Amino acid sequence: LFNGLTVLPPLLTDEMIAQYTSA
Amino acid sequence: MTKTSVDCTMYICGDSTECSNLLLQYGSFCTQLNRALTGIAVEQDKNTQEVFAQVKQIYKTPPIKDFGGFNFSQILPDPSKPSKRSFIEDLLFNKVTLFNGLTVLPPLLTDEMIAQYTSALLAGTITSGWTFGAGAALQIPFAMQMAYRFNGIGVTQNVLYENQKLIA
Amino acid sequence: NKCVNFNFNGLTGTGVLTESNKKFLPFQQFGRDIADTTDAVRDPQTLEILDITPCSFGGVSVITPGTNTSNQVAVLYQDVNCTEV
Amino acid sequence: ANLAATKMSECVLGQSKRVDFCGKGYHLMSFPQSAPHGVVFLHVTYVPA
Amino acid sequence: NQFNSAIGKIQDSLSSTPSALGKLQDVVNQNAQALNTLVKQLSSNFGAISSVLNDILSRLDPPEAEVQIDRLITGRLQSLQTYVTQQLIRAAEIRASANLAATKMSECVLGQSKRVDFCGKGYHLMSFPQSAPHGVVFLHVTYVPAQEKNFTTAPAICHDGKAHFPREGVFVSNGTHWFVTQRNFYEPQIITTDNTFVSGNCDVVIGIVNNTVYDPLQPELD
Amino acid sequence: NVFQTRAGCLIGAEHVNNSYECDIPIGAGICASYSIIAYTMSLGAENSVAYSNNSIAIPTNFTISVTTEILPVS
Ligand SMILES: *[C@@H]1O[C@H](CO)[C@@H](O)[C@H](O)[C@H]1NC(C)=O
Ligand SMILES: *[C@@H]1O[C@H](CO)[C@@H](O)[C@H](O)[C@H]1NC(C)=O
Ligand SMILES: *[C@@H]1O[C@H](CO)[C@@H](O)[C@H](O)[C@H]1NC(C)=O
Ligand SMILES: *[C@@H]1O[C@H](CO)[C@@H](O)[C@H](O)[C@H]1NC(C)=O
Ligand SMILES: *[C@@H]1O[C@H](CO)[C@@H](O)[C@H](O)[C@H]1NC(C)=O
Ligand SMILES: *[C@@H]1O[C@H](CO)[C@@H](O)[C@H](O)[C@H]1NC(C)=O
Ligand SMILES: *[C@@H]1O[C@H](CO)[C@@H](O)[C@H](O)[C@H]1NC(C)=O
Ligand SMILES: *[C@@H]1O[C@H](CO)[C@@H](O)[C@H](O)[C@H]1NC(C)=O
Repeated sequence: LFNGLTVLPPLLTDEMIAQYTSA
Repeated sequence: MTKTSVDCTMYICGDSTECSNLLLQYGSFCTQLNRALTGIAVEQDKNTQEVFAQVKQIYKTPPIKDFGGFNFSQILPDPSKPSKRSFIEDLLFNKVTLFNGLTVLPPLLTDEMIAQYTSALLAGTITSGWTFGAGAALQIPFAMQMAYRFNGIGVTQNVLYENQKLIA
Repeated sequence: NKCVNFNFNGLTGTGVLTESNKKFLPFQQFGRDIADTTDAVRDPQTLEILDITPCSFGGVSVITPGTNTSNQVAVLYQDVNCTEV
Repeated sequence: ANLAATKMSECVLGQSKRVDFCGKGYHLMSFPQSAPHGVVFLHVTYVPA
Repeated sequence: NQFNSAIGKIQDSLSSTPSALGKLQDVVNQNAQALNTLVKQLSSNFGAISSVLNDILSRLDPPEAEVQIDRLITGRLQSLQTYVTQQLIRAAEIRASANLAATKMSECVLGQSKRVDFCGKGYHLMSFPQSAPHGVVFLHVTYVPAQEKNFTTAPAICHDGKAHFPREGVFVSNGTHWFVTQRNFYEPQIITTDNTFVSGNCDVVIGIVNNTVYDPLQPELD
Repeated sequence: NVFQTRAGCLIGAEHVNNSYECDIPIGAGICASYSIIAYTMSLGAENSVAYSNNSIAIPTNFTISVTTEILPVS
């Protein structure tokens, strides 16, 4: 890798993508 | 696609410093546009590059054209060097009939490149068919490679060998 | 801890300002991070360093199971402390 | 361009069972052939009779 | 041994390799330019007198201030919908790449694909997906044969006045005699009647030769 | 030293006789590298097939190659 503009956090956190990948 | 080059501002007004005040006093939209057109240009350098830089190996055919008695004068690179393009590609080139501070860049890969990229490609095909996409171009008479092809469909070699003279 | 309109020794702005631990150069007064957004200023009375912070805000989204299940609804304060209600 | 790269990968650099992805008919083969701003594949395909 | 040596080799490269991922780094640099330009617009005149309406309000009257704001607000209404157009042409390129990646996993991870170079270049084996902060990468496993070595072939052989053709195989000779290996390894066994098939005589082929085909059928006699 | 080209006029970098793999793409196939000088992209390496109507070569070994195919997702 503010002003009244922001960015949402990813819906699927790396922990999800990790055990989706593990399965 | 044509890769452009743009002298944005001078189009936008053309030789007025007063303008340039008004434009920097308008912002940098022409700048975003230039980034867009550089992104285009790289995208299609890359497009062409994945289109034809598919082999890391320049194949040449032998001086011996023996692919089963076939004649290939009009479709292969012409030893006379008319850009070593086929007479078919000679038509394809003939068959396309075409300033102000705006100009267009010339294609990154000149037809001479695309021609012997295609020539290496086509050598790899005729000697291998499918192996050079899986690795190196491996010799084959091309009678047994269509043999393996019919095996892929589940049919013998002898059908081709029974009429392979017809079939040619 | 208040979004407020401030005019400090002729320097005027609006937003929520808090303390900053930053140290400006002795001549240096007020600070903007990248994007030219002010982040801290040197006090007009005391020339100490005070953090300029964004006028708090948030989204407003309303959450439903649809009418015909219910007239019930959940509500979200958006990246915002619900202390600010 | 992605579609053409896939086309050559499957018809020129390999033998494809895809139907009509390398032209219509029983697949044999395809010869690429460049253009001033393009490339064309000369698709070879089998028709029983 | 070679499977795990190759994994270690991806290990050591990827801990050392630069410019391998550079593309997702570009995409974040690339969104980041987008919004940084958007900001540096909002502090921009767009042809207005100032970049700040607040000073206008504190020093000017309703009519002139509001016309200046009209031109200011027109400038920002492009800059926004331009940004939105930027983003949804990014998102179109993403959605294409995402269909392509879903197909990639369907065919390489969830199945064995004959597609050439669709699961990386080489003879297909296998692919291990491996996620990223904003992406996923497939560790594609593919087969490369080695030690090519040149022999002569024959489609069939003239025997019993017959061309006995390979049921599934090829006939090669080392220098003097005639083994049946498969097409894409040297996996030889001996040319025999039970591993090649007859269809017709040998009086038409080009490239056939005379020789015998072993048949394990007399020794049944004794 | 000085050269005028398609893409314009390049100076201080030697237009050469050789051709190696592209490092600094200029255009019309024309790249640059090592002091650093302008030269023509090399297409690859030139190999001839042992074409015989009556011969084949098949490998007696193989490897287990593993590769990473990198794709954008989100
Ligand atoms: C401002 O002036 C008063 C008057 O003497 C003084 O006591 C005070 O310390 C001054 N402010 C600062 C920050 O020193
Ligand atoms: C909700 O839907 C059901 C059918 O699924 C219907 O029978 C019912 O009338 C609906 N409720 C209202 C208030 O319309
Ligand atoms: C506001 O919310 C943030 C989010 O974690 C928290 O860290 C902080 O302590 C909260 N402050 C107050 C005053 O509620
Ligand atoms: C090739 O032919 C020889 C006899 O010339 C045969 O005995 C042998 O099994 C084959 N292999 C080698 C390496 O000679
Ligand atoms: C095969 O045998 C026949 C009859 O013995 C003969 O006419 C023919 O020339 C032979 N061909 C070869 C290649 O030995
Ligand atoms: C035939 O085999 C030997 C094996 O090393 C090789 O050197 C030779 O080049 C091969 N034939 C051709 C045409 O390359
Ligand atoms: C096969 O190759 C040999 C020499 O390599 C040649 O004499 C013969 O004519 C070829 N076969 C045919 C049918 O041309
Ligand atoms: C293949 O290469 C390896 C590399 O050391 C070697 O050990 C092996 O004997 C070779 N032959 C085969 C058939 O694997």
